[PDB]
Amino acid sequence: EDVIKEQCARAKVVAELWHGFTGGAPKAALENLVVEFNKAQQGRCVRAQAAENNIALYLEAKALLPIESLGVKLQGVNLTFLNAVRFGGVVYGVPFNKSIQVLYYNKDLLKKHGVPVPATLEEFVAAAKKLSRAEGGPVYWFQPDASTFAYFFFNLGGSYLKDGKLVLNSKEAVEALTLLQNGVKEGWAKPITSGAINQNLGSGPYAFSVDTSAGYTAYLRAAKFDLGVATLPGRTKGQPGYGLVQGTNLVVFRQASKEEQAVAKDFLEFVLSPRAQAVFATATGYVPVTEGALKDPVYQAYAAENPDYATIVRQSRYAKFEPALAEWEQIRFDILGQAIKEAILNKADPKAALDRAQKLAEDLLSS
Repeated sequence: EDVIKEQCARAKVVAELWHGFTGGAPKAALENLVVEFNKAQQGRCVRAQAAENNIALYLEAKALLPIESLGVKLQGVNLTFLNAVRFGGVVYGVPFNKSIQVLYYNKDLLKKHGVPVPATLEEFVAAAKKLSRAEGGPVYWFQPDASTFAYFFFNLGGSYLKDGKLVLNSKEAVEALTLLQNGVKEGWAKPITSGAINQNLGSGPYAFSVDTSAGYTAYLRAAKFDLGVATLPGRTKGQPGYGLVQGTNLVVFRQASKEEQAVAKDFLEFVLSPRAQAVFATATGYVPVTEGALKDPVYQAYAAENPDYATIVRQSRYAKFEPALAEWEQIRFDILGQAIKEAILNKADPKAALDRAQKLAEDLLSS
């Protein structure tokens, strides 16, 4: 970083790239890339700066440059990972896959009672019931939050937008939240209200959670049992269910010069190269965003030794993004997340809770 400093003082063309990385291995692994690139490019540097907010907020101004207009070729990119940085058909950022929803499970407890890993939503609910009765407590653990909702919503056929408008109270939403509530009422679903699911392990019998791929090593550390990772149960049986994918992006403000744009283009192409993607992913547990990364021997070798990581990557292909609206962080936490809490912990009627949520969301979005 002080190495990025040395490199940008000496340089005459400086391109500013804005990212949403906080700290830890991800920020380190990005800086690493900046350093490597700068060392190949004497006279011009990249400066990686942490952005304050998300891409919908910056795009409401039109504060960002279109990636492809810098001259960046996005062939080899898995296009499904651009869903959230695509606005009116134009790509405004190069994404990173911070996490994928996966099925964490207890291998020893499923074996103990002869229960196959569920491949469908209906086999999952049946497995939850059977193992709950067997162990005398609810074995499907869940945070009552928009992330757990998303999994059930997406795999009962739900979509957040209908003809461009946000709908929190569709029949798919009611059906999802009703499924979770009945899980609690029937003794198979355990709400986790204090700390991460992995911070609650050991308090009683656990069989499964749907939770972020980012929690992998924390699930490993806390599991006093053989930990499994599988793809998400879906409605039909020959493919994984949809999982929430969440993103950190790299973007560039529309002010930058031609010279700066040539540097940013070379940098973003570097970041998208197979070995850059493979080194970043192996260093961080992130999922690469290119098809080329998956054929890079550094990815291939890491995947070969880390079958739980190969499973996280297989899930990544069956990914949905949350809506790309400036207000979405607020709706997800203060409005949708509240209706979910209300239905799950205070026995609110699922329909009446999501109807109140819709009204509050329509109110916030029309201001």
